[PDB]
Amino acid sequence: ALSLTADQMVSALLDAEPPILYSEYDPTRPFSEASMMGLLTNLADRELVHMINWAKRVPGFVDLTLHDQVHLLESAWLEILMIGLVWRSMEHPGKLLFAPNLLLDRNQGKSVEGMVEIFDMLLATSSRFRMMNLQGEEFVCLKSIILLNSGVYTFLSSTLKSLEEKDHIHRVLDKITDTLIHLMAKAGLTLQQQHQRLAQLLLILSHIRHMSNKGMEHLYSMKCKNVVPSYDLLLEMLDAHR
Amino acid sequence: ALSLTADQMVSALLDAEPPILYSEYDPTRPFSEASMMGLLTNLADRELVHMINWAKRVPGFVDLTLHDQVHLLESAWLEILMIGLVWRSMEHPGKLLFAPNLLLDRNQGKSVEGMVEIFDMLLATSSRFRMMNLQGEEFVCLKSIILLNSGVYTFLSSTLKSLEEKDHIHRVLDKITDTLIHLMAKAGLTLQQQHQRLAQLLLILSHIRHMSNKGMEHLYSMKCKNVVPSYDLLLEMLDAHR
Ligand SMILES: CC(C)CN1[C@H](c2ccc(/C=C/C(=O)O)cc2)c2ccc(O)cc2C[C@H]1C
Ligand SMILES: CC(C)CN1[C@H](c2ccc(/C=C/C(=O)O)cc2)c2ccc(O)cc2C[C@H]1C
Repeated sequence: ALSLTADQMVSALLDAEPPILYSEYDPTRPFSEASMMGLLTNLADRELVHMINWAKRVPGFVDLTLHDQVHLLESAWLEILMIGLVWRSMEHPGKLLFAPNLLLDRNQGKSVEGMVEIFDMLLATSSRFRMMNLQGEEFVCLKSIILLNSGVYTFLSSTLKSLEEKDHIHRVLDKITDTLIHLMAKAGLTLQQQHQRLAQLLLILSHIRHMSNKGMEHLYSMKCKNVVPSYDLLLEMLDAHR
Repeated sequence: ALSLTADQMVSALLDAEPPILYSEYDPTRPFSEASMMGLLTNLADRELVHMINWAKRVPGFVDLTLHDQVHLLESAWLEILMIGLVWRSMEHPGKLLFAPNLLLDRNQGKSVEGMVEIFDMLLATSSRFRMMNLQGEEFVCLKSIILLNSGVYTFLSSTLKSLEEKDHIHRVLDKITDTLIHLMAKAGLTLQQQHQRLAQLLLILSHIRHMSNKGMEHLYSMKCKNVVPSYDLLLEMLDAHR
């Protein structure tokens, strides 16, 4: 992973991309009946399985301990769903493309208490992606940065292994930074523009964290064992045999 | 503000720095009695007043509308308190320097339910600042970035004025990015190191957002009118006469 060139990093990440999933509802049946939160939860459930497979294909990620892999995914999974959603929605002003068969506006979010506020923040992020003209190659870099960065400050351990793990994570993040800069330099941007755009992109990740926190508050308020993937479920999914 | 050189931006920010405040408790009296949350709340109350004055001195900030100034401070105030705390604590491993007369360890945080988790995240951030050898000039740049960036995606308005306000904010943020790079180039870092360090610094701001969200959850759970500064209080403090 640390021996990869920028071009090789980009190719690895593009190759790792998960598929765009469809919502599971009967399109011949009335929409009034189906539960929006039910549809959204089922979609998120299925997306998480593909996210596990994607994660294992991000350079450097499988170099980490299983425990640390689980910690990183536990911290990042909702941010990763959200940046994916915002990316898919970028060319659909005023709408969130949850799936190709589930394109929702802010008014449709009003059916669930607290959801319109979340819809609005996500729509504003999609708007920002449009204003910056975010590219696919940049998007995959950002998504990988979220995976590696979101949980790296909360390991709460300074065993020798943990010190080594944190060092490796920051080395991989540095490679992704190099890659973003390389993509921008290729696009013809000046050195000033390169640094400015790097900062603009990384600063949006703070807003994505914020959205995830507001989202997790909503989910935890549901007070449900079938909501939020547990440590054990994530561990089970990541702890694969050969 | 947009005509400022990097050196002039740095000088303005260093000059704008608020003072380090002391905790209000009788040092001749027993510590067992005073309320940790009481002490922390009183400190935060007084720090916020100085934060208002600091904010007005960040280049570009008073160019914005009063409403937008209030929105930005409403979004950022706890992040700003937290980055200040982490900076003050950087050279005190295992401790949080709330004030020069109030240096607390994680065990002291245990007196309040939910506080040790917050103490731990803040201590880990201070640790990271140490690992990176964060400089004072870099710190003031980051704090100003938090002020301008934290609320810029949640204006939820596309009046002509709001479009102009968001454009100006991003122009000022670009200047601060230029300034950070200039500070790093001065320090002798290579172009690769410059971009890498810029990214490392901006990525910590996502963790600071996370901490603020966990903090605001704690404060809102207190269910108290004397906790969390209202829109009106912030408006009153910012809406100064001449
Ligand atoms: C309140 C927010 C968290 C709602 N989010 C849903 C979403 C809905 C339910 C879950 C529940 C998952 C679970 O219970 O395991 C997760 C996300 C969702 C679903 C798929 C997706 O691409 C993105 C998002 C982001 C927001 C809308
Ligand atoms: C649960 C966290 C939010 C606790 N934080 C306190 C803090 C305590 C009380 C308030 C309440 C303010 C209010 O009620 O207006 C704010 C921050 C604090 C105080 C001063 C300061 O430098 C930083 C911090 C950050 C964390 C420890």
